Amino acid sequence: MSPTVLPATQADFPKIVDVLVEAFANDPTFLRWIPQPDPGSAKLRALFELQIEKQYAVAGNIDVARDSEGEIVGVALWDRPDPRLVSIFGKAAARFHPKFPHWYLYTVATSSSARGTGVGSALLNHGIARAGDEAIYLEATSTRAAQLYNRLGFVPLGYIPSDDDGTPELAMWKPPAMPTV
Amino acid sequence: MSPTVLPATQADFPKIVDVLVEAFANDPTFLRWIPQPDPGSAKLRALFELQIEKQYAVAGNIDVARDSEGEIVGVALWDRPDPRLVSIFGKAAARFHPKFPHWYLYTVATSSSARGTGVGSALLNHGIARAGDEAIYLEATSTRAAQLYNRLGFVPLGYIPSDDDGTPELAMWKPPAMPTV
Repeated sequence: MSPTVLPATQADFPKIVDVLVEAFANDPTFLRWIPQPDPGSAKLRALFELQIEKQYAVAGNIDVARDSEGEIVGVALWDRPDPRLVSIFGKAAARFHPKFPHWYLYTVATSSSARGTGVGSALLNHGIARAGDEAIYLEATSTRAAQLYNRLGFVPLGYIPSDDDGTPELAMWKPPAMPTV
Repeated sequence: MSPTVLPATQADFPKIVDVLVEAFANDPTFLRWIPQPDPGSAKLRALFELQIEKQYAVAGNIDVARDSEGEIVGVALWDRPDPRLVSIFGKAAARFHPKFPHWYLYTVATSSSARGTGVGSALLNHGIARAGDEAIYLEATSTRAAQLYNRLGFVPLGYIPSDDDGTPELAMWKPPAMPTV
């Protein structure tokens, strides 16, 4: 009885942001962009609200996983193949993505309460099935995660250099289907 | 009794260029860069002489395959991980290579006389063994070639857009070894 995955609806956006914030409140991957301290993760929260509203809701895919009690216990943000920022950063804005069409798995987050439930796996399987014959890029934040993604058909590209920051991320690629003939 | 592969020596450079020219004299991949007509493939010849002299001999690897009679029947040009041009083009000079360290297989050429001999396979196997745990990029010029490279562990990245030119090339990647632990 693994969680069930569907596209988000607008009514779900508050909980979705709550889940992202809980997952990433102490993650170096996000802390590096947001000036610290960030009491109550308020600036991180604003970042996620903006990304959902102006990027993922619009031109991407937002998947949610729900448990058997109906609550959202995970979220994934995907990009498809192809002012308020002064308040979050006081300044941001690709380069290591291969220059070929691909899906991008930006983030996958699981509620603390739902750790060890197969939430992340259900999300990835959903997104991989949607991607089908097309390619996927992601950046794995641990060797453990990299090994999970490798078992799902991602091959390594290499490590992205980090300044200031924690573990270098391992860029990975799930290739597109080979040409039939 | 497949051909045997070793690094080239300077004494071999004339024959190496002869082999490249014979292989590529009518190849759209090269014809697109060189102003036509090119009587006797003289400008193409000059290009290969310059690439060997100033790039591959210096900072790369040049492999040759020899047959049982001792003659060079194939050549491969590899880049390692990291004025006269007015005479060739009347203007040249990366972008689709992933931004991670890799070997690049620039060209593999087989003598006409040695077609169907396993020359290309011997060259690739040699270069793959040298590359070991490291990544390799190449651009395959047919689906047939792409399938050969896929069987040697290359995965597709995607097609590179061509202007003026024949078959789009299929960029491919042989991944580096996954991290041990």
